[PDB]
Amino acid sequence: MRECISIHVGQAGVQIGNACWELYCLEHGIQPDGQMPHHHDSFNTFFSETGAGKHVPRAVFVDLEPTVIDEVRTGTYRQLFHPEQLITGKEDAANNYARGHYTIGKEIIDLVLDRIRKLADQCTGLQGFLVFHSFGGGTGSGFTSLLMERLSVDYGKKSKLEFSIYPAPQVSTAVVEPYNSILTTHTTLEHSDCAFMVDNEAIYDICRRNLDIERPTYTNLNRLISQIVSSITASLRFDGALNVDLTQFQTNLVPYPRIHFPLATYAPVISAEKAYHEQLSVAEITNACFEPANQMVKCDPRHGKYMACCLLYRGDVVPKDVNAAIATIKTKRSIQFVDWCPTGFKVGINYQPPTVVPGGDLAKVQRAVCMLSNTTAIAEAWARLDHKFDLMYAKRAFVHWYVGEGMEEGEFSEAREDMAALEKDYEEVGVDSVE
Amino acid sequence: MREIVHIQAGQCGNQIGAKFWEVISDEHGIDPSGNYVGDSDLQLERISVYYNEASSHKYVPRAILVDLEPGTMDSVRSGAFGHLFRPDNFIFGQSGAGNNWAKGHYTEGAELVDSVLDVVRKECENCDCLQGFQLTHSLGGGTGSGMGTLLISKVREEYPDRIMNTFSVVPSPKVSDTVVEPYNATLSIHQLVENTDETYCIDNEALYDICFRTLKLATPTYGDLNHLVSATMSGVTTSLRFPGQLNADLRKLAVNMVPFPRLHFFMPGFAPLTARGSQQYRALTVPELTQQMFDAKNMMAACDPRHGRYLTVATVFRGRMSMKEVDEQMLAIQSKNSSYFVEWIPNNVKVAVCDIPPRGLKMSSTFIGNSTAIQELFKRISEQFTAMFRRKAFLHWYTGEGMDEMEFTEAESNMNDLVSEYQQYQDAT
Amino acid sequence: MREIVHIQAGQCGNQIGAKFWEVISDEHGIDPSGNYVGDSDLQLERISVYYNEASSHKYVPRAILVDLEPGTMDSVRSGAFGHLFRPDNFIFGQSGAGNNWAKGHYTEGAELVDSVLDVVRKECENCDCLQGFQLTHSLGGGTGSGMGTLLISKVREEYPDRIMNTFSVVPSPKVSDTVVEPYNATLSIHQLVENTDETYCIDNEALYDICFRTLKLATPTYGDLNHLVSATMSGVTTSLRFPGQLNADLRKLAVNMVPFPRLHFFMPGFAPLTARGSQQYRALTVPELTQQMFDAKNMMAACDPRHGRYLTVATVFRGRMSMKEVDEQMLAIQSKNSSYFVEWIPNNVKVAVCDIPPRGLKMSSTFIGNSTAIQELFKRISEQFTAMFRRKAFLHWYTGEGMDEMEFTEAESNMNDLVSEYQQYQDAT
Ligand SMILES: Nc1nc2c(ncn2[C@@H]2O[C@H](COP(=O)(O)OP(=O)(O)OP(=O)(O)O)[C@@H](O)[C@H]2O)c(=O)[nH]1
Ligand SMILES: Nc1nc2c(ncn2[C@@H]2O[C@H](COP(=O)(O)OP(=O)(O)OP(=O)(O)O)[C@@H](O)[C@H]2O)c(=O)[nH]1
Ligand SMILES: Nc1nc2c(ncn2[C@@H]2O[C@H](COP(=O)(O)OP(=O)(O)OP(=O)(O)O)[C@@H](O)[C@H]2O)c(=O)[nH]1
Ligand SMILES: [Mg+2]
Ligand SMILES: [Mg+2]
Ligand SMILES: [Mg+2]
Repeated sequence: MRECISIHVGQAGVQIGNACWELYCLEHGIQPDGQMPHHHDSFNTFFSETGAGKHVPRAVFVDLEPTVIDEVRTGTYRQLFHPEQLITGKEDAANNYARGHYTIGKEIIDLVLDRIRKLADQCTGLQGFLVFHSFGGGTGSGFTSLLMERLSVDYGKKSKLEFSIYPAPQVSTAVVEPYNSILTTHTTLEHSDCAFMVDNEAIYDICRRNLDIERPTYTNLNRLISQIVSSITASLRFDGALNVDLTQFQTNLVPYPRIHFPLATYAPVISAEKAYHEQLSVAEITNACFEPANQMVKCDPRHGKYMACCLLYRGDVVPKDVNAAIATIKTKRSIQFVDWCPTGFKVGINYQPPTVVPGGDLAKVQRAVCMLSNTTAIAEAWARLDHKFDLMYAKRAFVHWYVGEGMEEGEFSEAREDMAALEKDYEEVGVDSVE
Repeated sequence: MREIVHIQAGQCGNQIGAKFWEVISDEHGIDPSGNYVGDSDLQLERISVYYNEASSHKYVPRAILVDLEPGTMDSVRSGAFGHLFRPDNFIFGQSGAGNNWAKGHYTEGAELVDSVLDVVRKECENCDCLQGFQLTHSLGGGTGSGMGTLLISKVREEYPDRIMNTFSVVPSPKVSDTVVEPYNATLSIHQLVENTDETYCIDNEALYDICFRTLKLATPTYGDLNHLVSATMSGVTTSLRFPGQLNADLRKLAVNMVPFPRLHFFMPGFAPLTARGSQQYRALTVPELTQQMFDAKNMMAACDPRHGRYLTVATVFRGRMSMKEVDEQMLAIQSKNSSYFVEWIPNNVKVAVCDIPPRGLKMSSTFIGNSTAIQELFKRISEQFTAMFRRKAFLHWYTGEGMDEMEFTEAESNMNDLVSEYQQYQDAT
Repeated sequence: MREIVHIQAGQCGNQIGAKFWEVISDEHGIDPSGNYVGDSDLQLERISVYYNEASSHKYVPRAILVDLEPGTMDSVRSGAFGHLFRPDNFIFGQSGAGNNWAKGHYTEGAELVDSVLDVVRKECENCDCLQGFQLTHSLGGGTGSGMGTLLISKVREEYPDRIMNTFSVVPSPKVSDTVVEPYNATLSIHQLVENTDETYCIDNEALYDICFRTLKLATPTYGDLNHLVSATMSGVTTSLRFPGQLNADLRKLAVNMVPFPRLHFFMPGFAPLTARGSQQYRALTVPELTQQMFDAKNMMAACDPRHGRYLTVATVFRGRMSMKEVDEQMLAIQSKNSSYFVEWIPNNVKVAVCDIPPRGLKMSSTFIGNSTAIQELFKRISEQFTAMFRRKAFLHWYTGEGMDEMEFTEAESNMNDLVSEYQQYQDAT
């Protein structure tokens, strides 16, 4: 009945989605090849049903280079995906925003829109789009800004959820990141309803400290982020004592149209040996998720204020001690809310405990809390990233690649003043209001 | 898909390439006869990028070997690894350029440049997407430098919307192989900085020192020398030949490392470099690899980085690791060595990781640094060229075959401009 | 059904025909003794077009070998492959024409034509349903050119409602075999234009270059030179000799190709041509086949198409392909090379596909292009003939055996008119 389609662009989107879609097939008890060895619909929201017993996902894998899609085609999850939907280009954008948004990205945007239209007409009650795109890449940043323009015009007013990968302050794999991030934010600031952010190093501290892991491959990092991705859409696919659907997050976490940049968090996240020496009660996973060191973005909450929050419990959860736990949390003076939001908590309970994939770093837990915080503390990260952009742009470094691929110098000025307006507003509303 | 054309000019390019296709063949499991004898299927997933599928599962490299003299091809054709090249590609002239620019760009080059260019257009019509051209040549010879520049200007006309890399062998500051080096090199650079996207400058004495102290070899011939430069040259490409956690390609490297159109001269480097005997006393792990590349000793260009500052840096890892250990060290390198990096490029480290290790090694790395210390190399060459030109020495045989006085004036006028901006940006605030 | 008559004149015709009937015998699985030894019944499906059924399952060709000088015939009779011809067909005169038109049209033309016309009539009556005539001759000799014109005329009043194909070896620009070429050529061409349907002009030195360059043969003799021209000639006919997916016949070629009565001079070409050693490094595929055909180098007539425009073009494939690949590639050729095609015939590509591949090849093709590059061939011949005639050289021995000056004046006037109309239609809007 209720439908949402998932778009994976760039290498980040395809690699994350390989693990994200690896977990849904386990929650719904479907084999990788579509067969079968709570169950009574449920899967209609993600897994479209073919006449036979096989289910195929509603995914659209699009990339400009074929190096990573071929891994998916030849991977273990080969018979699952619909072969047509795996759209490949020929060469990537080479970490150039101009290439993947003007010259080469334009030549393939019509093909992906064709499969979007065919997938939407096949469904009935479409609600919105889930986009898993990075920020520093070429086909994950420039190409996805084009898709927002194409999707928004076709479908007027639908929730557009994005699961970004926020560029790290100290960790940086690309050299031209400040040019890509500033450009992609200025254009998606108006076509996005809420954009969850994740920092790559933030999981590394979490994986080193809490997980007690010295082998943090990208598989281990990607396994952990997918748990947040699945549990946000956990109420759509499963019944719950206080159900929350995708439309609530738009009206519960977005006080202003521009300030729609929350950040994710998961709890409990502990190892297998440490599982024995922990009681794992509701009163502590609420405390664990609110601790500063468990946040999944490299920004400390103590320097800022929580604009709004959202918790999504699941499993053996009673709505009483959950009420009590937030009661003490609000009383505690470590965390401070904004004055004009007397109530700043939204809760959702579900009866299905989260599952654990075989061989995962995490341990099986009967309860789980996934916290999405819209906070002022993310404003510090914007100002820093803006500092890098004006430093590089001062010398006009790397500019010649962009201007030679279909941009003018005047465009770079407009994206700069736009981020100035967003940053000043992010703190102007966060300061006390007189009277 | 994303095929690239490999061009060899001069004796060095043919000699480097003769051993370059050695390492490429082992990576793809290719017998010297030309038939696949490998085991893993992953090798054939992207085999068309370099090799060309043919009848009865035979593979033919996409190579164009050209020299103005027949003294080079006699070795490759008659010698081993010569039964798999296509004989149409074996282009050769009659008389060598004789260490003269004029006899390779004006008089003798024009006769044979039409034959090779027609092969280039014919070369990969079967090839369906050009990714770029790969050129290996020398900056000291006549045919390697003279017609090699002639090809670059002509090829650029036919494929303007394409990127190419030239893996040149820049001259030495201690021992000079040929007497008229500065006339040949400076005339080449005045044309290279206009029709190329990036250039990998490589020395020889720096390769001699590395093969002497680090590898513990007292008598390294040219066979043991070219093996070191083949691995670096194969390291840059292997990003798009094999799958990796964070992939890269030829187009990706050009964007990160060419901040300005004229500042596109790089300096490579490889690690680990350990002797066979002393390989049991070291633990193969990421910690030493990042430290190994960033010291002045293990650098393939004889220019000490301590007199300059890195502008941008690559680290194209291989093998298997965790990107955390990679970026934990790039953090340690950045913090402890922050005095050797330019201020007005934040986070100037580009890292890519592959999944296929090199042969007989758990992990390895390739370092490419668009450092400012090159400015001291061009300063020396422009110093040698100046001393020779006022005396008009060796010049009576350059104007006698096409050139004149005015051409030499502009080449040096442009070259001092290049070293001016290569330093004015370093001291720019 | 649709039987074809093959006529040979001059030394060239007998030598070309000797290689011709060699190819056909292998194609139809015919032993040199004349008995069927092959396996497939597909060859027997249409065997009466060339061969003739006889007693005890013997097969004899429908060929009429005839030449004034006897010297050629003792070679074909005493040599191999002479046990299957018809002894009545072995017509020969007493003395050669001596490179004279007059001795080939008035003196010895009288008595020999009456004898050869008799065998034609007997051969025609034996035939079930005549399709056309095939004449192979040269425009430089005396007997082949002089008598062949007489035979073409005498046949013409006899069978008005028929077609014929003349595969003539047109003289070369670079090298000339005989001193008095232009007198025989100009007279011969004037008569042929009057009373012939189509004509496939073929050069010698152009096929000399192809054998030396492409096939890389050091010593190209007449054995190898005539072998290549036979394969083109066998390819043209095999459309109706063998079944195919898009069949064609001699009638189809004549109408598709000849837009005007006076413009019927074609230029053939064959592909693939690969050496014995270099066949393993090439992929036998339709892309390279069409590309190999459509370049000036692989053309059997010494006229570069780049100076002119293709009026109409044919392409008779062989083997097994896809019509998609065939016609997709004709689109790629037409779009890329559109500047070289006449504007006022659209879609000027005729394609036919057979099913039986040529011997020892996966697939092949034959290209017949009625172009405007012949205008440079006729212009040169007219220039050579003009200068020689104005001083009245060698004329006393054409006037002394029947002709006079009025024939020479009218032949030159007609040839000037033909090249005038040929050019005026190329430059039409
Ligand atoms: N969490 C996570 N992040 C990744 C992963 N792979 C790459 N990234 C991020 O992606 C960024 C690189 O940009 P990408 O979007 O991957 O570039 P791309 O997808 O190859 O597209 P192009 O830029 O056009 O080549 C890096 O900064 C990484 O932080 C992954 O497996 N997991
Ligand atoms: N790395 C490496 N460099 C070489 C090798 N052989 C020669 N060189 C370099 O190449 C230069 C020789 O000039 P070439 O470009 O080879 O000249 P050539 O190809 O012989 O043609 P001419 O200039 O006409 O003589 C010398 O300065 C050497 O430094 C080699 O085997 N390995
Ligand atoms: N393709 C090809 N052409 C040939 C060959 N032999 C001769 N020719 C050409 O044929 C011409 C010879 O003239 P012919 O008509 O054969 O003269 P002939 O048969 O000796 O008798 P006469 O005309 O009386 O001299 C020469 O100009 C050659 O160019 C051959 O073996 N192959
Ligand atoms: Mg990419
Ligand atoms: Mg040489
Ligand atoms: Mg004769």
